[PDB]
Amino acid sequence: RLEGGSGGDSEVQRTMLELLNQLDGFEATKNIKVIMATNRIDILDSALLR
Amino acid sequence: PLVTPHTQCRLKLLKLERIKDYLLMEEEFIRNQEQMKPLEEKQEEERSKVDDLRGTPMSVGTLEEIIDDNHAIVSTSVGSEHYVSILSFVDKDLLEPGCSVLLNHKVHAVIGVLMDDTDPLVTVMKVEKAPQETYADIGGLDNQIQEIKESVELPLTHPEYYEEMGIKPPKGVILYGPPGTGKTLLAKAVANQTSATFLRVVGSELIQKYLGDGPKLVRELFRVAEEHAPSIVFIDEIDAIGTKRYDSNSGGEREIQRTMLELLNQLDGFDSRGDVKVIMATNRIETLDPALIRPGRIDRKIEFPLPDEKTKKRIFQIHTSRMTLADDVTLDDLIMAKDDLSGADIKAICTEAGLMALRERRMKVTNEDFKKSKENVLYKKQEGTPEGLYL
Amino acid sequence: PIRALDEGDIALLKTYGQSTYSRQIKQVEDDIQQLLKKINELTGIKESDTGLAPPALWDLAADKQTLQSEQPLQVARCTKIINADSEDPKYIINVKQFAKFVVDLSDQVAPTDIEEGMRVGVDRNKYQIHIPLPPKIDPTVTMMQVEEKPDVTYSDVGGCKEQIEKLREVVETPLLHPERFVNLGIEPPKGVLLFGPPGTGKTLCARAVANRTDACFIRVIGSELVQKYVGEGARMVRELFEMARTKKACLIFFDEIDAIGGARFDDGAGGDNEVQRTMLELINQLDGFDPRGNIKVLMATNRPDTLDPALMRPGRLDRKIEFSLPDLEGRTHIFKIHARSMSVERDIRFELLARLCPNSTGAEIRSVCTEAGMFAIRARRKIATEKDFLEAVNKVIKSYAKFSATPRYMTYN
Amino acid sequence: MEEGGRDKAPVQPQQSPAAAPGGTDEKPSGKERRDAGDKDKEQELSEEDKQLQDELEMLVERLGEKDTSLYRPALEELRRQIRSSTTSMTSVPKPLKFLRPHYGKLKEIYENMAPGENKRFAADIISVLAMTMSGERECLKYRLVGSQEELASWGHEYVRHLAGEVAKEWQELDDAEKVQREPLLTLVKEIVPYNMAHNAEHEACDLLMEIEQVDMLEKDIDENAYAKVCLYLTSCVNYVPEPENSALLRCALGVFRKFSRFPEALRLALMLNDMELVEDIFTSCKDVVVQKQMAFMLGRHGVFLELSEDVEEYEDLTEIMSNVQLNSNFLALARELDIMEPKVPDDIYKTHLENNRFGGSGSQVDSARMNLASSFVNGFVNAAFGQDKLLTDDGNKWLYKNKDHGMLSAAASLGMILLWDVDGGLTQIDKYLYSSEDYIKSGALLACGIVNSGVRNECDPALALLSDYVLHNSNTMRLGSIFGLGLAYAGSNREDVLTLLLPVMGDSKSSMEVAGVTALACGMIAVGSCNGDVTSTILQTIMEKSETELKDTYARWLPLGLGLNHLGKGEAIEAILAALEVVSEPFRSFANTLVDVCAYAGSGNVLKVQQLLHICSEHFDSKEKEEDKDKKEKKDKDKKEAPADMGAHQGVAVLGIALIAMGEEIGAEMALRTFGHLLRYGEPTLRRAVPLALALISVSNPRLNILDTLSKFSHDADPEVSYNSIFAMGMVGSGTNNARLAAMLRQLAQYHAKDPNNLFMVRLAQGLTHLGKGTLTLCPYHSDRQLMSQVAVAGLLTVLVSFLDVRNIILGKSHYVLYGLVAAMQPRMLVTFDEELRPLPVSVRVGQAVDVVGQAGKPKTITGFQTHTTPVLLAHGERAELATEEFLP
Amino acid sequence: SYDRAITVFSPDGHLFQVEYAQEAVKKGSTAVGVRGRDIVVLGVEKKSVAKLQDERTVRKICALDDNVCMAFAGLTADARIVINRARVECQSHRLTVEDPVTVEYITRYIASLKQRYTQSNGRRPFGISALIVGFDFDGTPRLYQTDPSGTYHAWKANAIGRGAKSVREFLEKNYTDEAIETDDLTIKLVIKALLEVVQSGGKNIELAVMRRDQSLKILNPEEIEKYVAEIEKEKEENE
Ligand SMILES: Nc1ncnc2c1ncn2[C@@H]1O[C@H](COP(=O)(O)OP(=O)(O)OP(=O)(O)O)[C@@H](O)[C@H]1O
Ligand SMILES: Nc1ncnc2c1ncn2[C@@H]1O[C@H](COP(=O)(O)OP(=O)(O)OP(=O)(O)O)[C@@H](O)[C@H]1O
Ligand SMILES: [Mg+2]
Ligand SMILES: [Mg+2]
Repeated sequence: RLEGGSGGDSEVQRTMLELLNQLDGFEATKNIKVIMATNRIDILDSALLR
Repeated sequence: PLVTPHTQCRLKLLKLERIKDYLLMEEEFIRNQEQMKPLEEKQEEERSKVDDLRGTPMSVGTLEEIIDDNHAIVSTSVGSEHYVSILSFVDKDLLEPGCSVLLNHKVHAVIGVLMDDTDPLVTVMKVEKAPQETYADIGGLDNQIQEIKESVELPLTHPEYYEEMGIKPPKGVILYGPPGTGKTLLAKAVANQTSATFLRVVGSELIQKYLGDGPKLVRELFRVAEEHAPSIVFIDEIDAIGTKRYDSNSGGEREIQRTMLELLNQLDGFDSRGDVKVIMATNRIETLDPALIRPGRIDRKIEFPLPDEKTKKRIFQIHTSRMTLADDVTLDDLIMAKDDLSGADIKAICTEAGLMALRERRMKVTNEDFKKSKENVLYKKQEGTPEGLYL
Repeated sequence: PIRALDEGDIALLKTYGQSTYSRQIKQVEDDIQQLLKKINELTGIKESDTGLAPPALWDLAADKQTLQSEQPLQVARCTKIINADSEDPKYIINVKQFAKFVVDLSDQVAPTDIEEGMRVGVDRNKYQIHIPLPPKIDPTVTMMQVEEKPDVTYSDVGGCKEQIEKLREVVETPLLHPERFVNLGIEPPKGVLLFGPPGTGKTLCARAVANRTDACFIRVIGSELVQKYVGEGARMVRELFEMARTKKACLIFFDEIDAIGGARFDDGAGGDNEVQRTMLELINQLDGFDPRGNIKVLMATNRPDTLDPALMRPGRLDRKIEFSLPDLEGRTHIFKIHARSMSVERDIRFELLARLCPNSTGAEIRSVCTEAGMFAIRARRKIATEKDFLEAVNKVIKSYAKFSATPRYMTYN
Repeated sequence: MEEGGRDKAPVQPQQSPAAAPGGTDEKPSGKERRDAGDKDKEQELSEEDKQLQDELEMLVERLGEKDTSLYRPALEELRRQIRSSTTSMTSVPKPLKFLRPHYGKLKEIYENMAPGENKRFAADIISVLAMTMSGERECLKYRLVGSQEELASWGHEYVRHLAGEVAKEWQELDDAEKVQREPLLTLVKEIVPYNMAHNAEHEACDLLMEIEQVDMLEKDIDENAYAKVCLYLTSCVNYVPEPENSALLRCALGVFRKFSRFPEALRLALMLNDMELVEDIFTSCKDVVVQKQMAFMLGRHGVFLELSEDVEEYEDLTEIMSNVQLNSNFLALARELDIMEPKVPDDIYKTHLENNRFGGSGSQVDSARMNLASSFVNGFVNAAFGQDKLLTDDGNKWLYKNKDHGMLSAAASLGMILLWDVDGGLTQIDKYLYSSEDYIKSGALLACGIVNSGVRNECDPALALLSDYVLHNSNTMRLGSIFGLGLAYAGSNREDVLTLLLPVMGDSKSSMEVAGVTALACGMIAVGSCNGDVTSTILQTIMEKSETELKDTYARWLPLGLGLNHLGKGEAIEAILAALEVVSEPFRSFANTLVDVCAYAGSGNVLKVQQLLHICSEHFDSKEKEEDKDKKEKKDKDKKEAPADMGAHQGVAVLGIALIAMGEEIGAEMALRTFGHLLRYGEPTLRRAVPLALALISVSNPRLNILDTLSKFSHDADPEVSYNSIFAMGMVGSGTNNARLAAMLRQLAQYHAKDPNNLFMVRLAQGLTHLGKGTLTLCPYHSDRQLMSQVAVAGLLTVLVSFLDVRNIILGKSHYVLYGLVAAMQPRMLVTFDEELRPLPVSVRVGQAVDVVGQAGKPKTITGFQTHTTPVLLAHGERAELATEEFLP
Repeated sequence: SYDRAITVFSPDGHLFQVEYAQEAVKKGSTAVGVRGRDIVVLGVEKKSVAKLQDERTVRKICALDDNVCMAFAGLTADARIVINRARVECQSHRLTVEDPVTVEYITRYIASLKQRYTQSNGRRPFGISALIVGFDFDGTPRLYQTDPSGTYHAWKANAIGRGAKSVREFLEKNYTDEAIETDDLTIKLVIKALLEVVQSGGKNIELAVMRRDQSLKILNPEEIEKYVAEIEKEKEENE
């Protein structure tokens, strides 16, 4: 999540917040498991790394 | 919600069988209700010909104007407008230009009027189930539990205190702080113990692409909440709905920015609000639009800081409720030695230590599980910040 | 060297520890949740009954007259007429969605009242004119004519003794004394913008003049101007600036005109194109040929920097009333407004409270007045003390405005 | 998958028991010593409960199951030691050797011979060895034996002491929450002979502990909240001697064996009343044991404390009878003039002030029946010493103006003005008595029974109202004289004035409403004996009701005193008594459902609740027995108000959906009186569900049915914010919902919520859950409202002064002997703690903090601190004694 | 927004770069100090030796002159310049004026040297705060303190560092108006005050006292362990 202005991107974050919430929103899902695989560990956001 | 032994005791075997007794009897009584009905008259001839008077493929129309000589004007979906009559049994008292009606095909005549007319995107956001446990579930946040109760529960249960001073209760509440602290729990516990209805909004939910479809769904959102109960609306992750309202060079940026500017209007703009409460939550607060932070819109700002060495004990106590705990452990070993970690960290420690017992063929959980678990969970946050300059 | 699963060792787990009540308590919870379902589909009592009248009045109609109003009654449509020709009908009629026909008049018409541009009832088979119609009125401006008084008196807009004085000149005074402007030889301005910090009192001045207007007042919802179809929003502008000319001296209040157009650019070849067509149509019915006469326009915004210089020109928006923060005499009057109708101690002073709110708005002052009574419900009281307000100032302002300057304060005493 | 290389135990205990048939015969040492080497090592690999996976116990039986089938039976020459090595080693894996039909064969290894002292190799292990397996024996094997053959073989004989030492072992090893596993063991074993199990477990608990009694003690009463008829009959009398024999907490006798008074034997609690008179040491626990014995659950105890110690130890009796009653009057005299209340508020009527500008003008309402409700601006607010000289001038004019039934009503309101009074209550009546009218004296002298109600001292057992009764040749002198004295002596079960007022039933003077309230007057007195009352009522019932097929003045009043004379016992002999006594036509068999379920006040007897539905469910019933399905639903209202909220959520779930949804005459006429009977606390679930069917008046019916549901929608006491509903419905209720019929009613509903500020306990739950009837005084009113025509003439006897058992309110007073202490009490939302970590935090709402006479509220177990020890009974009960001790520095 | 300069003001009149220097003080180890009847005392916490270094070069308590002490916070680099400069001034004062240096005179030098060091651009201010304790000015015990803004100020009991708000609130309910005589009682007050350390290991306290006539007396971890024992002796009265 970068700043506002004409920098960063909003729409990349707009999609990311839905990934941040369909597995951790008001309704907790069951029997659905996710696997994420990438390098560059320190530059993905500290809200889905929790 | 009274399963209060919380363990394999015969009481919970006795209590749930009582619940089995009443629901089976409620089944069998309504089973006898549709059984022993010897009443048949089927309309007393009135509605039965009426159900044959109207066409069987009932269609949907839209009023434009009202020519009240029992011969009005309507509009179809394409805009084909027809000088139709009013085939009867409709009171001309709840039909307004904009209210959708029911039509025929052979003569297109007005038979009924369509009610409630909700677009099926807002009815998805209507919660029917109380998901989790009550305020006794979370592990001690009582200074800020008493804050949100002053604005949601207490004005609805007992509004006799406020008339003695003429003070309206606060409306808007922001939940903000570091992630993993308890923001989503505090909404679910309110939605559990309540009496009014409940609406959830997941962030980028009111965002579409048809340039007017964005702000139009926001009007219908507060319309449904106003027409129903004196209820509350929970809109979560409002960091994707506001950032300081700057003007720039992208054209899709504006239909983003315009929808988020009329939410400002519906909230605390023109004359009235009704009994609608709004609860909002982010992780970051400084990157928001200052037009939303002002009072009149939001009257409570609530910090959720990372825990202490005292209420953290309550976190470990609750998440180790129904697990076989060996007597060798001390809860204050991991609490006092390390002083940095969230409440969502503690749930991961309790699940990982339980996996370590099956990993080495055990049921009970000792200190050596928590020694390996407190390592394995915490190695996802970087090494440090600066060297010994300060002293 | 760590592996601890084999199918025989699975059968160790689910027999050790409460083998008596494990499934005995579980399937009771399982089939009752099945029974939560099986009650619901056994009820099935949804009952969306609508359309029907009370079944004690329509009995006369649905005996024979409803059957008498199926086959003789007509499903005729309404249209518009372009023109006519002499000695004959030769009527040229459009639909704007269907085709354009050239048809005949029927027998039940008088051939005089078939004037041009008239809505007329048209047959479905041979498309003959049967019934002429009254003209169409616009359906959504009727929705936004307010017809309702919001109850705010000018005695609640304290701290603004001069901003109301500027706003009294434009709106109220030509509508009640249209003499001294002519009898000296001046003309009143016709457009006033309101700009400043949020929560300062923009909506209050608009809400209070809707009380004391004695005139036509139109609230305009801003995002109704933005539509899905091309050119539809520009047509909504026109119907607003036609009916205002019909009656005399109607007031039009826009609000947050930042949304309906702030800047005209094109570098990436596209973007907010349809918004500009509605916004430029607003301009040409504001100034241009055919000046409007007695139509007064009020606008209000929070971000006045990002607006188009085509709207910044006087002749469209003439008076720039701005709202600032009340110095001290304003705020001491504001506390006496928002705390007169509450149970307080009858000996407290308010000037000490107006000190401790240096850079504050009228919304923030009212939040202190509401919060101080909330401390009285934290304790068990029914009147407010002095320390109730003093803790409320620290709760509202000092909990968010400063955290380094209060403990480490020793640079200033 | 790192198998192999270290599989010692899947090889050598795979081979040596496989070589056990190879070494049973022709190897006398290898049969024995390899068995003992197998036995101790398999015993050792199970005692740590930190390796559930045992390297033998699910490794050997893959061949060892077929081995043991050929080793234990087929040996056939089993020695005295080799059976103690086989069965000790092979009865261990048999819950996991065998699948779910193990339940018939936990014996084909074990009960060949149980080797010695099986806990000798099962002591330190909790349940993995045999203690879960022991519960598997007592679940299925003992129950099929002890279904009809309790007195039987080794499956009972050794199994008794086997279950004895196992039940000792639950409180031996760790003393964890497996204390409660002992009632899990004692009740599954011999369900109906629980006492035969419990008698050994009583004496074992007496020598078990004196600190680990109390959580098992509350475990019993939580299991005693609902059971079968016989289980609630058994485990409640097992509950009695544990604070009598093991400990001497013993101040939980009087009310918590009023638990056990009506089920087991009425004399048994009287023997426990004798056990009260045994443990007379010293005064403080004795004081509060007998505080409840007068006006908290029953009276009638003033005959057993005038024995040989009449100085101070037996002179508490009259102090209990009327002096602490008058000290409770000193609450409403001293303390409640201090907190809120001057003599006349009189302004809930004045709270209807803003209505006169709501829609133009006012002063349009001139209905004469509103003046009935005008008496309750004076009537309801003046309870607990609202004494009024010349503030009754609104009464004094309207008494001498019109409205003969309101002349009786305004005279009956004077008894509510001076309630719980004996000192000068008759002197207030006498100046307003001598008007020489029928209606004035019959309302005033009925109100004289209301003044001395709950006193039961010498005021007028036959002095005033018996002389009022023998004046009869006429109207309500005949009626209103028998009602007040039976109201005053409702707490007593005296036989004499019952036989004075039995020739009221035996007169056969055919005033029908007099004989109907005669059943109600005698019904309030007795709940037990005197079967001649049942004889006297049914004689005139067979004389009168057989020669008619008409109104419920027969039906709402005459079988009700029968049910009040047989209230509260689930023996189902009283149904065999009453229903076979009035075997008759179905309009007299309306009374079948009355005495059936009036004996069924509260328990879990769900088998009755299905016959409370399935016989007369709907049938659509074209206007013949529609009263009976209402009264069958009337008896669904009780047996729901005390399982303590377990069935209350189920009651509001069923009766919200089933009747008011898919009903007819059952739902849309009568089925809202559940909510007027279930609770009087108020909560917005049902408080908002009733205006779903009230704002929709559904005016097509005789709408006073739905407006009866308006009336006792405000049958919730403890004043609230509910004024928003009633005043706004009173605004639409002036013009519409016409004021000719219910202008009395809406303001009856308006003025009843704020009855006084205080004294709202009318809800039949004392201490924690016991009844304290109570029921005999309320239940006539909800039986009375069926349906119409008693809003004008006959129900005005009832609707004012039906329920008059309000016991006081608040648990604030201290009574340490001089009555000077206040407290530091700490009020909270009630307990949830059932079994959690020791010690358990009792409540959760720490915010409220008072010292003295503050309120009760809906769920409040108010505790105290500052080391005053609060030692009295440790439950509560609003006359705590509060000694003083601080030996903890 | 606008800070990035020590010469500019805020629109509400602030110097944020001066205020940010006080934020660097809160990263330091806490050090407390009280004055008494005759014996002044100051103690520091958070030693935290790292198994492989000599501990005589990490010292936080130094003496400027023969009868004045020093305890500081902040960062170690900027303290070394202020200490080495103040040793010159408290020695050059004695040369120009033959008296010994009062405890009040040396604190005005440190504050005024930090004063002019804040005014000119391109001069990063000192991010340290100091405690000056000395019973030097004619038998009178005194203790002052400093601030990165350059304001010398006098307290009677002081706490700084990471966690000063708890200790300063602790001493207000603990510093009796009864003067703590029998000076081991006054030393036990500091050990009770330093008992609320960030971890309270017990062996991480370096108390240094001064009996107003002798030189500095650095306490050993055997005498300080005896005072930690009697603090647990008074704690036995809770049961
Ligand atoms: N105070 C607490 N007591 C008990 N459990 C907690 C507490 N705080 C967090 N948890 C745990 O954290 C989880 C809830 O996450 P939380 O509500 O913190 O999400 P969030 O604050 O919305 O996070 P984000 O802001 O990243 O979306 C629950 O599973 C719960 O077990
Ligand atoms: N000068 C004032 N005197 C009294 N009350 C005030 C004043 N200014 C603001 N308030 C109070 O603050 C509340 C919010 O003000 P309002 O929303 O009208 O400000 P605004 O400038 O219209 O906000 P925005 O710029 O976001 O539209 C009002 O309800 C009013 O009670
Ligand atoms: Mg969240
Ligand atoms: Mg505004």
